Amino acid sequence: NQILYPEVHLDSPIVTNKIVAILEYARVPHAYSLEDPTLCQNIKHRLKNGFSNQMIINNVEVGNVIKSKLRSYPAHSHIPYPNCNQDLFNIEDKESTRKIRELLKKGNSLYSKVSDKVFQCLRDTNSRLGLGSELREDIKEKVINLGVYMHSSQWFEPFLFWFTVKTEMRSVIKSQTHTRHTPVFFTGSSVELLISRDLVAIISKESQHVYYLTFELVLMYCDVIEGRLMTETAMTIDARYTELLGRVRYMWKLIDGFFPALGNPTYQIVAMLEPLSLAYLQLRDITVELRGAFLNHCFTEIHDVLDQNGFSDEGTYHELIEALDYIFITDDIHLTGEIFSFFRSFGHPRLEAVTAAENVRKYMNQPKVIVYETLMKGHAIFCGIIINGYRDRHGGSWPPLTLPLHAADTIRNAQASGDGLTHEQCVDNWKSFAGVKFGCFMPLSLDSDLTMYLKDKALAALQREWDSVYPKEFLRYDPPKGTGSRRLVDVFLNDSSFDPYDVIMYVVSGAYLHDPEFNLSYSLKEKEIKETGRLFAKMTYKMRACQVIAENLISNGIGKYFKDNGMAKDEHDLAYETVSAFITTDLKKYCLNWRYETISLFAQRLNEIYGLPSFFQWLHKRLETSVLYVSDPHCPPDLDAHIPLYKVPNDQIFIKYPMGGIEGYCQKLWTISTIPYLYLAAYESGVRIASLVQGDNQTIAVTKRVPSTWPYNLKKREAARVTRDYFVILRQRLHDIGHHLKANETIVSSHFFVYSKGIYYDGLLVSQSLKSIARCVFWSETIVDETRAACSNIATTMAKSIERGYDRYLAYSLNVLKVIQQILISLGFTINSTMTRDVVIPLLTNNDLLIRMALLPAPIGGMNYLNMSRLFVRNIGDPVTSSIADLKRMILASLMPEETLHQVMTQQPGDSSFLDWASDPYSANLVCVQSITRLLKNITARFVLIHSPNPMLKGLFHDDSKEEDEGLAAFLMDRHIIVPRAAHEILDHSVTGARESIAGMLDTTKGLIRASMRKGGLTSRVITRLSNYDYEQFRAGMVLLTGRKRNVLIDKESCSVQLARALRSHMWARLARGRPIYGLEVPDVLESMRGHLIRRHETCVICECGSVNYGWFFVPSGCQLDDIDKPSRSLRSAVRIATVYSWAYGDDDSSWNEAWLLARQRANVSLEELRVITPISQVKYSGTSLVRVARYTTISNDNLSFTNFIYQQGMLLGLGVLETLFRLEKDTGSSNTVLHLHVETDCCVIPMIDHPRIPSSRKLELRAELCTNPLIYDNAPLIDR
Amino acid sequence: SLLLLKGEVESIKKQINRQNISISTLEGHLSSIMISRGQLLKEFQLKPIGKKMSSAVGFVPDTGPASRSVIRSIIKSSRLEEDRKRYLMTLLDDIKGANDLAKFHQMLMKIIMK
Amino acid sequence: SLLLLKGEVESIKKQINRQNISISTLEGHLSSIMIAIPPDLKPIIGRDSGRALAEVLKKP
Amino acid sequence: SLLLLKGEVESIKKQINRQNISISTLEGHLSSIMIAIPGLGKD
Amino acid sequence: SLLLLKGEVESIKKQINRQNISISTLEGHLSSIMIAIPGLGKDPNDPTADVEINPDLKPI
Ligand SMILES: Cn1nc(C(F)(F)F)cc1C(=O)Nc1ccc(S(=O)(=O)N2CCCC[C@H]2CCN2CCOCC2)cc1
Repeated sequence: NQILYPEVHLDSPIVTNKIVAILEYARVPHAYSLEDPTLCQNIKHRLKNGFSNQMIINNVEVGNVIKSKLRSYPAHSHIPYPNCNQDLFNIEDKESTRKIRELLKKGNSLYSKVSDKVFQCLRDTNSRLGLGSELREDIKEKVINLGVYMHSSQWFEPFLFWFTVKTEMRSVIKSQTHTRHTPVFFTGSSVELLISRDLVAIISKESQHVYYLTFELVLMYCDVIEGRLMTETAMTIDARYTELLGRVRYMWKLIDGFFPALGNPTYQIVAMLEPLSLAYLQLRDITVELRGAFLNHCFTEIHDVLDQNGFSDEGTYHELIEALDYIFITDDIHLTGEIFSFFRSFGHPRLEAVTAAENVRKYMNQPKVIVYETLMKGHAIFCGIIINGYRDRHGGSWPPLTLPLHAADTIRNAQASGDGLTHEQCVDNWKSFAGVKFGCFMPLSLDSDLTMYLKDKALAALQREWDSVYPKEFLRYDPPKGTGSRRLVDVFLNDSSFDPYDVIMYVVSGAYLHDPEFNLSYSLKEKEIKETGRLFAKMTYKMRACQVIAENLISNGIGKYFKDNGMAKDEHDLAYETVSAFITTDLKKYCLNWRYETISLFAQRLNEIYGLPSFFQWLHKRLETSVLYVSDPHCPPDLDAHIPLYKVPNDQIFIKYPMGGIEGYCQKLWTISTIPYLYLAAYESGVRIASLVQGDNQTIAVTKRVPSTWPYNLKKREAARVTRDYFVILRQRLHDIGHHLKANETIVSSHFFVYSKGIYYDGLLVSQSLKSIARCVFWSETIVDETRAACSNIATTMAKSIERGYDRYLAYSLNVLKVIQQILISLGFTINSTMTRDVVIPLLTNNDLLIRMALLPAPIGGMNYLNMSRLFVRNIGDPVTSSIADLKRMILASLMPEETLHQVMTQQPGDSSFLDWASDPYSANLVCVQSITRLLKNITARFVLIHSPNPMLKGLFHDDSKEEDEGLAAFLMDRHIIVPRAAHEILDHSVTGARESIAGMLDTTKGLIRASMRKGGLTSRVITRLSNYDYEQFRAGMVLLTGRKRNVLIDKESCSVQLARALRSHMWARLARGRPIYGLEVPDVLESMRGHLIRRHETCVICECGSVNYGWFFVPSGCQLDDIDKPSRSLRSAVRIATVYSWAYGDDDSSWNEAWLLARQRANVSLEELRVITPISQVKYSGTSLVRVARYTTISNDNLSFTNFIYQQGMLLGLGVLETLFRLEKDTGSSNTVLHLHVETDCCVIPMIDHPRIPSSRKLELRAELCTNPLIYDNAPLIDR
Repeated sequence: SLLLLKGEVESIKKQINRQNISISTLEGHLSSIMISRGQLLKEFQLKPIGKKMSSAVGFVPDTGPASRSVIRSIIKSSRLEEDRKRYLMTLLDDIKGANDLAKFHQMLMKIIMK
Repeated sequence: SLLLLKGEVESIKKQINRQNISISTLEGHLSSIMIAIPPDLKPIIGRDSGRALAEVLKKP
Repeated sequence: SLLLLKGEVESIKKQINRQNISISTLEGHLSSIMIAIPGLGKD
Repeated sequence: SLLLLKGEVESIKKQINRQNISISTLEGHLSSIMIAIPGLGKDPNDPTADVEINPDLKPI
């Protein structure tokens, strides 16, 4: 309670045993069956002895009420969770959902009053850019009747039902945290509903079906139905997805028809949705032998799933294949990847720990046979890559190593002459690398960084109290009390004596193999479709610290040698030419296949390079002697008494003696060990290999040289032939070390591969445009229900939808509608008890106040976080200037009154200091516009970092830090000319910026906030201030949109830049005192630019008017858009401080004196060395839908009179215009297109001051002593230039 | 000259004696570590892919229900004329033998290529 | 003085005879550990002393 | 007598050549070796 | 005839230089096998700890 709220969205797995435990302490009959009956036996044993507490009571009474209601319905039957989805995805009740229905009807009225003016604003914006005749007729009716289309969906009444149930359940939890009365069933027309703290009972009156749900199930149902509602509305309203809609709705029927009969295995079919789509994409391959390679495996898997579950008929399988052929077959390439957006539209399966334990136990206890020559050839290639990297970064000199006596003459002469090695020389002379021994040439710099420990990871309990995680209610005995801490940063920040070299000696000394308190546990992942479930591991403090230190030592050192030959991003975009094909596979179970013998030689070589005895062999030697178990609170062990972990059976939840690896924990080591075998198969196949890992996928690009006079299909078929030969050789070589490449699961293709931004198809991007639309959901994941963060999330999701190909104007309209509905939910349907009538009743009775609050931009005091210039380009320069331009566009189209502009300029200023201005240079000093969560995290992180006795934080954090930050900000900014951005950069690169970075990387979450609240880190005044912040910002908006002050200097049809200057002068008038503010304002993108479309003999009207400042775009005719064509960090910070100070505040001896005094705190340099070392004073369209036109266009800027920001955003806006013109057309038809984008910046000018030698008025206090901590200070910077 | 040859033979005897100590040390290590068609591996080999079986390298029609569905999906996803696609589905319903399915698959590939 | 090398050459012959016994013992150990591969005749070794050999090899 | 010693030296040359072949075939069997890994750690 | 033995003695030296490289190959194979497989050292101290130690560590 208090400042904390119950969670809004699902962030935890669904466990059957929780539901079973609630229904057994409630004594309600149910139809669940457990694979392990241990929990029910423990419940029966506890109830036989008469055990009770405060939690068993208040579910007996709820169960009594459920039984008394079920006496009224004689033929009742309980339906389990996977079998009731079709009943619960389509559920409605009129009487239970009256209040939210009235609120959304009011929201429909508020949007309908201004829909036509929103359309006129968008139409004027479209007509300004030159597309005045290209606006479709359906766009007007879809913008005006948006709420009618939203209320007409099939998911609207289930959305109302699940939103009502979720809100009442969160209210019950928030009220019961403070604490009572017995729950009472509420009788509707169709259902009867009981909502309790932990159980929700729904009885259908007609079918007499009974459903029991927990809190997590309610959250999951609300998320699924709201996502379906949003994406169905978006598909119905946009024309581009219309036929796509006709498939997706069918899918939404078909899988739901499988849920009453199949049950929990249905998600396995849902788990086939991500392979099958790619398989259907493989049906469009130019190599006709590769058409049905993956589809055969997918259909065999679907037939096996139907056969094992008792549904073994030929007709059912044939009808399912016909249904999938209807869903997945399409002709548009860009809509093949939209089914990817609908993976989480069916919910998540229920999980048990024993099934995942068996899945891990099957692979981690398997004998293997490994041949020696393949391992030694991979070791030789690995050594060759290390030698070539050291020659590359030390001028052709070999690393310190001793070749054996039996080495070949080629390797000996290569060492003597300092020559490199190819892969062929390493494979042919692998016996010369059998007895090599490296030297130490990699430093261990662990004192310079702190980022590895401040990442929050959970810790397992101690071994002797390994039963401390299970509650007493679910055990047949009394578990031991848990005394160990639960978080990494809690142990790390309270460590009075911490040394990373002692953490290294924990492994090197060998005490890690014999310590008594080492433990490791598994936990189920939150939101996945796999029915067995996936696990993540937690272990104790010291071994986790050793793991992160080892990963960082691999990352900062030898791993940079191996990053050069591979490519981190986009596969480097894949007479003779180079032709390539792709192999994609998954790496889910590859960690379980690793052994000590495979990784041992590579770990010895890394031990010799890093000079650490027996360090990198730590994982297998620790795990082969330790017992693993899967820890869930409702899944107890089958033990009648407390025993240690070495006495438990190898059954149920326990894995006794694993031989294998954990997911993660050696990722860079396994990658660096993986690449030599890829190069070995490349050498045996005679091809070239590029590699890329992405998510859970491995992608290998096979490249061969081909004559350029050949046709395209012959080149592609030759590439596919050498690719499948490489696949056979690679499969044999990976089986030689025992990793099971599994050719059934692997996709071999010539066009597409899967990466982060979508699917790459021969230079085309297939994106998931509707995936972010399903995340446009009321409220956000914050500890306090905040309206502004929710509106910012809505704007971010709609903008991310626009970047993947969705229509701009419909996304803007959906943003306005969702902001209106979010404001009405935040005022009228909330669990916040601080919502008093003094702000609720004036807002809810005044409609125009709500509409003007929804439409006003957020940088000037409103709630709209989506600017119109954001609809076309990612980067808007000045938020205030863009907000004023947007407001003037709303006034011009009669969307907003003119007086609101006056109400912007006569707004009451806030109270902020120079430090707040330097932290946020573009802020306009508004009232109560910050976030509660960010402020609470900053206060909590600062409190813990001051009160940490850790020796690494020796002198960075102290009680007088904030006074020092305020003094530095007042020194930088209180001058005769105020430059906020230069002060922001200098403050960011200083000690204050380092402290803010260290506090920012520390994620407090809920646990550290509760810890600081119990310890008294947060006083009661901060709690009462942040508990009423939403109420105060609604009051601030209400006062802003009410005041009657007017000035005659304010006028429309004036420059937005000058209005921004006037607003920044007025709102910052206490600190500035009339002094000028420089460097923040830029021209608006949409205001300064006008577009025109020109044919051959057509003349441009803007050029006839006399404007000659324009950019020129050309699109040729007859091109198919769908079809395929044819030093230290502190030293760098000190240099940055010196160059920004010298460039901003002038160049003189006093200026360099102050610059040296500021830069001396980061590095130990003199004034002369600092003066010497400092310097003295093709658009990127990939990754978006903008590529689809931009591969054919030509851009010239010869008529642009050269300011730079305008020069890139003009080309970006021109590409956006050309994308919007050809959005619904398959082909640029029969005529060339010329786009003129004219810039009108005769206004928007600033009197330039250049470098006017701005002096300092204050005195620079600095500090009594310099902090010599290696985190921020460089004692020996040396010279590099 | 023969006295000069005698000293070289003396140097050989020291080098032979140094080698036999070295082999004896490796004899001690290799005897403890290492310890004739006695036994066989119980199917720890990878299964080699044949021309009959389908894999990632290519699709070959075989066995029962899945291959017919894959061939029908190749007919549906192709760019052929709809009457020709219906006639090919009729011939696919006529075809029952596995070698006849392979012959039909090759013929369909030749139609799609041309 | 040249006829004094008779005992030196015989001293060499005992060293090579000692070497030939050590090679024959090494050839005996590597011939014992060979298994057939379903007649490749490749040797196989284990972790502690052939502990996986009961798990992997076929029971005769 | 020195001519009698030449027959013994050539006997050494044949004997070294026989040991070098048996060492070479010893390397061939050792280079083609395989490693068996157990399923579980013992303790 | 006795001066013809100098070519034979030099031929012995080439055979010995061929022999000890082949022994060094056997040393390289035995070193790689016995360290990648745990427990075959028979306590000589751990061969994985046969690295040199000065990576600016020096805690002891
Ligand atoms: C021997 N060989 N050959 C091949 C190939 F087939 F490509 F040739 C591949 C391999 C091999 O083993 N790859 C490999 C390499 C690394 C890992 S991983 O487990 O560490 N990692 C990547 C995969 C998915 C899991 C992820 C862990 C990430 N965590 C930590 C961070 O947050 C999210 C979860 C797993 C497998």
